[PDB]
Amino acid sequence: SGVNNTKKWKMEFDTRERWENPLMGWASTADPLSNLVLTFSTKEDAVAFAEKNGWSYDVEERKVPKPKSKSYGANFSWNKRTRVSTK
Amino acid sequence: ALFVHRDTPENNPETPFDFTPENYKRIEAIVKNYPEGHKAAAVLPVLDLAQRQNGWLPISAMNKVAEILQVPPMRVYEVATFYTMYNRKPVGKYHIQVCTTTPCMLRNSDSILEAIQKKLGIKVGETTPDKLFTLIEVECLGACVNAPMVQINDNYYEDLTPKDIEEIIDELKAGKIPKPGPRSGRFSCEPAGGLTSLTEPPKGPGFGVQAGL
Amino acid sequence: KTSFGSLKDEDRIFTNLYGRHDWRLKGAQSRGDWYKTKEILLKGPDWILGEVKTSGLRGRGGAGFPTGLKWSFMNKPSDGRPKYLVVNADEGEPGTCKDREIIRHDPHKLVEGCLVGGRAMGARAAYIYIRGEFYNEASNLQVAIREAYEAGLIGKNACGSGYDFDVFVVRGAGAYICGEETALIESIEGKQGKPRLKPPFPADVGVFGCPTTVANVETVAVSPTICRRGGAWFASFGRERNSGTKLFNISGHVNNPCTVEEEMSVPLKELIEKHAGGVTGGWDNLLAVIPGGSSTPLIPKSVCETVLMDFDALIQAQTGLGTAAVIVMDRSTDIVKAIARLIEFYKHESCGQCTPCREGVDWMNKVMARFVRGDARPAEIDSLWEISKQIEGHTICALGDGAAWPVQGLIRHFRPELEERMQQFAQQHQ
Ligand SMILES: Cc1cc2nc3c(=O)[nH]c(=O)nc-3n(C[C@H](O)[C@H](O)[C@H](O)COP(=O)(O)O)c2cc1C
Ligand code: SF4
Ligand code: FES
Repeated sequence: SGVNNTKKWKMEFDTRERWENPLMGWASTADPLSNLVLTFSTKEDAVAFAEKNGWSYDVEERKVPKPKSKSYGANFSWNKRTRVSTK
Repeated sequence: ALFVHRDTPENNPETPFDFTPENYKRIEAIVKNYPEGHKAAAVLPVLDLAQRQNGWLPISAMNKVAEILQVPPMRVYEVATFYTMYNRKPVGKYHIQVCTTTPCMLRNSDSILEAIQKKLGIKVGETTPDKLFTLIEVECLGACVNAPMVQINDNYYEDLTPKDIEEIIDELKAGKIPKPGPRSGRFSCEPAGGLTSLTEPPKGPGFGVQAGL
Repeated sequence: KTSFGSLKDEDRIFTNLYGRHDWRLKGAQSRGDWYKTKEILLKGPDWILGEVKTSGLRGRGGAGFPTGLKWSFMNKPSDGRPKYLVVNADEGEPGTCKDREIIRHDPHKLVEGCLVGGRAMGARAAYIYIRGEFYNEASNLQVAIREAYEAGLIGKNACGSGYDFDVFVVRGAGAYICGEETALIESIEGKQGKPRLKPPFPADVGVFGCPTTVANVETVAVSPTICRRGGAWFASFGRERNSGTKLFNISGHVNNPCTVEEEMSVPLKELIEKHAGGVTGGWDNLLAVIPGGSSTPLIPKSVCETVLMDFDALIQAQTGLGTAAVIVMDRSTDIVKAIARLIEFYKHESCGQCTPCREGVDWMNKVMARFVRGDARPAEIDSLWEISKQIEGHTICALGDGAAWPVQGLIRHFRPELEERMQQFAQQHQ
């Protein structure tokens, strides 16, 4: 339920091939950016960093939970379906 | 003592249960005490009625209550396991319930529980092989000034001594149904050795009524 | 006044407390019940709430809220939902058996109280919730209610006032927690007896989600008399803010355990000696008293010498009036075991809904069981004190508080006894 990992903007790159090492079965790669993840305060900072480095990019808008209407009393409604059958 | 059900040949969904036609008439009266649209309020009395007819509640009896009142079986299962008066396994003809909370303990409810076990030969929580008695300890029964006391089925037997509760059990074996109430000499909760109050004849209608009425 | 007690029979309300007169309607009417009830109903809810407020009456169920103000929460315009009075006859507090006598010996006082009380709140019906073990008392009450219906005292045109009122008896199924007011409502609705959080408050969202007031049997049963004899008459008994008479249960180690009606603010020592026949073995054989049922902390003999039995005085003694269930323990009692058995009671009665009481009361029970044997270290006493303070004030309902207070009373007043038992166990097992 924690939301502290949804504060900052992240930049990551497209995933590329990983294959099994013949000797051990370990996961091998030839992608130097496979682990590179950058952190930004705003999408504007992220976009500015991407542009000056020549990277084509996709921006995804921030998803925020919409405000909910919560009422403990609706659990016991006289005539509404919100009446709970157990606690 | 478990709160999970396992099917057995004697307790499973195909165990036979059904309300008698007379008991169905009582259910209507029960269901009509609550507002229309809130029939689930009748689960406790209807479930208790099933136990009064059958002596206890097999899972089939719980399913029937859920079916009649149109509530999920789980909600009936929750009620049956929450309240301690519902017997989810068979009990004996006479369910002996000894109170052992502190006020009764202070007045030697231990000697009562000991006497019953010695007479019946069983331990707490057990049923006799003849299946006439089941013995359990219970919390305060609301008769503390009449301690030590027991409840057998629907009746309170009060102010007990080891002699008193052995006569009560002997009467139950003999088939006689003993009278409930204190066995010490007083009739209810009045102090022993004579009333310290309410000795004068009571005032009649209108006594002390204020002006204006 | 300076001295309270020696209540006279004329001033007793529950005049058939011992069942030595007829409890059925004819007896009740000849004792002054159901008298000028129509006149009271036609004075209106505001007048009734006036007399209850003036009387200084406070809830007799244990919490002791001022009844007049509490009942006035329902005196508001209707919004469409029906309004209900729920009468609490669960009577679960150990040492408390006062409501049992009203139901079976003075049932018509309760029925009239429901009608008069229900009128003040604009209620359409009263649901009397009686604990399932009180089967014979419930049947007595049911017979009394039939008589009132047959006489036209309740139901359509109750007493001829033009007010329609119903009285229903619903039985419990064995659960001390169902005496808590919101857990009582949840039980009537057919769920597990688990208390609700507040808000909403029952006067806004109650039984079936409708405006409701939960009132104790004794509180409701005295309302007809207060309206007849006046609030000024009731307020003339007891100390200020502690008015009226009160039913007392005296059990434990007394010569004559009994239920008696006595003035509020009566000295505790006088009550035990005048009515209960004195402490077994003499007043000097006293060890401790639980003054208001198992939930109230115990007080030792020294405090009992002068403490008065009313709400304010017992709060000064670091306990509470509670239900006025006096449980007496003499010097032969194993005090640690006695309190341990009460924690075992709360462990068996916790509804399990909320963490501090589900886990904490069970935790306190295991510690107390070791304290009885002395199988502990003194550092665990302050641990137990801190555990109890983590339960109190952090639970949904007051059962958690009721489990922590008896523990605190033991530690507060009998810490040396706990330490002696621990010291002795170590020697035998060193
Ligand atoms: C665990 C628990 C058990 C209770 N049992 C009862 C009871 O048996 N009878 C009662 O009147 N109040 C009982 N109460 C108190 C009620 O919640 C409530 O305060 C009372 O019914 C209010 O009525 P009154 O203002 O007339 O006292 C209990 C409270 C708790 C927390
Ligand atoms: S304090 Fe105990 S009885 Fe009260 S709601 Fe929490 S778990 Fe249930
Ligand atoms: S302690 Fe046994 S009836 Fe109350």
